[PDB]
Amino acid sequence: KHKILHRLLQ
Amino acid sequence: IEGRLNPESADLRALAKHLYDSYIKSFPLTKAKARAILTGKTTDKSPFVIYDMNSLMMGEDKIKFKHISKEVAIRIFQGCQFRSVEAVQEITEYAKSIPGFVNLDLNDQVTLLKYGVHEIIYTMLASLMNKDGVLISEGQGFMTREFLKSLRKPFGDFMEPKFEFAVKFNALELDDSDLAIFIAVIILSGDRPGLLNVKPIEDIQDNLLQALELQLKLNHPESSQLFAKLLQKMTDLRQIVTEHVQLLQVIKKTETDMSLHPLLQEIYKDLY
Ligand SMILES: O=C(Nc1ccc(Oc2ncccn2)cc1C(=O)O)c1ccc(Cl)cc1Cl
Repeated sequence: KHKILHRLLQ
Repeated sequence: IEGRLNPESADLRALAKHLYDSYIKSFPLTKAKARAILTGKTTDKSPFVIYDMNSLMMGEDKIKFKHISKEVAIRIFQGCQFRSVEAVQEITEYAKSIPGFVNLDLNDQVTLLKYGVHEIIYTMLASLMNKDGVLISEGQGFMTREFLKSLRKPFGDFMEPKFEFAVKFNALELDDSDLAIFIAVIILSGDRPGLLNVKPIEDIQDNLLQALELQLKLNHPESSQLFAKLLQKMTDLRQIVTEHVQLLQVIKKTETDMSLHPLLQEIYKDLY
């Protein structure tokens, strides 16, 4: 999934 | 190909300039400031020096460190790591401002970051280094290449390869104007494992490679073939990261009580 990197892209 | 003024050229230059400004806005210590500190050109700062266990303590008291009892190697490891999760956030902000990047499919942006982050880290680390050591703590300490080699079995072989690269890299005498484009080139790499839609990646990239060629022509009369030495550098790096990941395997299974930061585990995840 990569939840954190995802959340960083906002 | 060639040596006439391109009619795309002002764009290229507008692009270069766009990235150079976001670069300084996302990267608090640039190469210029860093060379300044190691030049004793600016006075305000003079970094404390860490050359032995004795001066470790001394400096760990005169520098406000944002990690920090546990053992030295680890304390140092802890802090390379914190600076590291910090450079992730700064790399993400910069990425996001490369024209074209935010309209890529988000799935793919995640991949391009996961693979580029450590590559970038390593080139930004070169700015902070000579063959003697690294500026640490936003330019407030100087830590010694030899003292780092002095730490115990796993830990004192983790910076050497990055110093090994820095010496070779710094020999191109690149500056912040060259580096801001290099970095957007790195990030925007269509060779990444797992990219679902690569064409629009490759597009943005050609354009950055144009921007880069042009930039190196204007900025560097001194060397006839720097653009290519740099293209070559992009390859060395992926091999350096592989070494980094592989090592980190050892450490992970040599130190109980570890815990790598969750952001870092994520990148490390299924990585080559
Ligand atoms: O290795 C780095 N920094 C640190 C490493 C260890 C450390 O740990 C610290 N140093 C000496 C003694 C005790 N603790 C602190 C830092 C830092 O930047 O502050 C580092 C990591 C990534 C990047 Cl981009 C830059 C740096 Cl300078």
